[PDB]
Amino acid sequence: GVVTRFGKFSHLVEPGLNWKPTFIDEVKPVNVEAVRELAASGVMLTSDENVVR
Amino acid sequence: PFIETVKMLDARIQTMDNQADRFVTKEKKDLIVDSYIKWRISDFSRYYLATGGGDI
Amino acid sequence: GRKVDYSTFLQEVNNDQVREARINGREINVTKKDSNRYTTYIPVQDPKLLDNLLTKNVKVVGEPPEEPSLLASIFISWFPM
Amino acid sequence: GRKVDYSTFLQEVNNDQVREARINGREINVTKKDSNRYTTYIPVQDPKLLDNLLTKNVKVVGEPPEEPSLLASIFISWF
Amino acid sequence: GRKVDYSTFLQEVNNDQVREARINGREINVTKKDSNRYTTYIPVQDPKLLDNLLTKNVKVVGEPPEEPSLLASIFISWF
Amino acid sequence: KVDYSTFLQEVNNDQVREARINGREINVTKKDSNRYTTYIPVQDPKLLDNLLTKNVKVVGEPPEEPSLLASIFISWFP
Amino acid sequence: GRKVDYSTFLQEVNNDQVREARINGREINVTKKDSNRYTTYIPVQDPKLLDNLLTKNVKVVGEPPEEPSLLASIFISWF
Amino acid sequence: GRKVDYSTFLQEVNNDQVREARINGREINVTKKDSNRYTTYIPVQDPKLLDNLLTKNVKVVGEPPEEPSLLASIFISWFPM
Repeated sequence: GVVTRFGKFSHLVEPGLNWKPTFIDEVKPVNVEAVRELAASGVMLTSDENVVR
Repeated sequence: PFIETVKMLDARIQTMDNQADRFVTKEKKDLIVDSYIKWRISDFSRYYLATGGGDI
Repeated sequence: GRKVDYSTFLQEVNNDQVREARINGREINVTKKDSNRYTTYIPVQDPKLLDNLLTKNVKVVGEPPEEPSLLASIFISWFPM
Repeated sequence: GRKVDYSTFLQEVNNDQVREARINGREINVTKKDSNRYTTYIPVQDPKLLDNLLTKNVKVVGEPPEEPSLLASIFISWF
Repeated sequence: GRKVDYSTFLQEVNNDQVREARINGREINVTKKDSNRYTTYIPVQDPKLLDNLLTKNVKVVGEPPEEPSLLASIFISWF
Repeated sequence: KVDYSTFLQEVNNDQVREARINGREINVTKKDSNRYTTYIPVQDPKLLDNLLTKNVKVVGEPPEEPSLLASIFISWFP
Repeated sequence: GRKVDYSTFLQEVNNDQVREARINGREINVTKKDSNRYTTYIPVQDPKLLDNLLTKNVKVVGEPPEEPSLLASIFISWF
Repeated sequence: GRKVDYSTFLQEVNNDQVREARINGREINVTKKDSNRYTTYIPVQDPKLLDNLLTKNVKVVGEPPEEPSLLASIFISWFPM
């Protein structure tokens, strides 16, 4: 995670429960660590004037 | 006290199971097979330098 | 906290985008394959819903009921006492 | 407000002039395609509603259940 | 309140003689095309009822959600 | 006081005159004026279908709810 | 009063060795041809139970729902 | 033991690997052939479940309903006196 001081690049926060008191400092929560997927498809021409999926 | 953290790194043998995936033989015939592989971490240093996330 | 539309959720899950669904009553916490989070609400009982999920390899989850604790229940009941 | 009939509602849904549908219990908060608005009530349990809604791209909304606050309830249970 | 039986209601619908009805609970109060007004009562849950109604092009009306207002009741129970 | 399955057997051969139903019970009104009581074991989807197949007159009637005056009684008599 | 599994109960009924089936709530008090008796519970609501009974030609016995009791309320609220 | 998703449970049963099952409203205890145990929750009402279980010849049981004793209710409500 990352936390900021009046919208400033600041110490990126270590995982878990961190237990530090700051109010003027704001934390943007999510930077998930996994493996993602984003699929694609369509119909495209060929060099020899054909169509495939 | 609050400026350090540790991550586990499993050392037991691990598995991975594929799914059906196409091939073609020599004589232009198409088969469908499956397989599983047994893997174990060899040296406990280069793993974290190369992987870097310790995620399997 | 983006609350989405039922129709949009069905369209997108049939478009093969979704990976997990935690159902508890009528709220569903959908998590896509792109790791984003949100919630959705079923309109009514949809006899075909459970099928439509499982037949496309989405990983479903069930959640237990919140039983009112007997001690605190009799406390608040006996709080007037 | 403007109250319409569930039946006639079924027919104009068959005639494709509606966009948005919001459902709570039995009510149907509507706004159709041409910005007109109206209201009707789900008579009884229906098997085939959501099919007729979804197959023709009728856009739908549900809204959460209203859970009463416990502290106010116990406080009024005092007196 | 002259009651025409649910079954007889079904056959007379088969005879296509009713104009409309407004549905509440399992009580069916109904207005039929010969200007007559009566009522009947639903025996048990009937799936096919609405389907047959739709096939008959008959008009059907829901009734707004009946509700016992929980304002007087609480304090009169404390009265 | 009579068997359900026998009741179905009996409705197959069309000796029922009228079907007067209320709640989970049916009092039997057949051709030969014999009367009795039958109990529904569990929800049956076909019962209505079976009866409607054989043109029997089938009536149900609204409930007899407990009187509110007695409700107030039970509320304050103790 | 021995408990016997639902699966075994189906294993018996589908092979027609039972006559007496007592239905109440979701309990079944079972009696076969040997006057031997036991009890079992139906785990869920099943549409195919009664059909399975009727087809294999086994007789039924069902009885009235338990009228509620007042006496507990009598004592607790009245004393 | 590890509580498991419903989809995993169905993939498992479809391979004839669950031995005994207990049903309580929507909570289930499961025992595999390999003598392990865990718990599962049925998200939404399912008509096709039970037959699917039966066809793959799995041992299915039920449990008694827990009726609270009226004397216990009298005790709790009499706690003022």
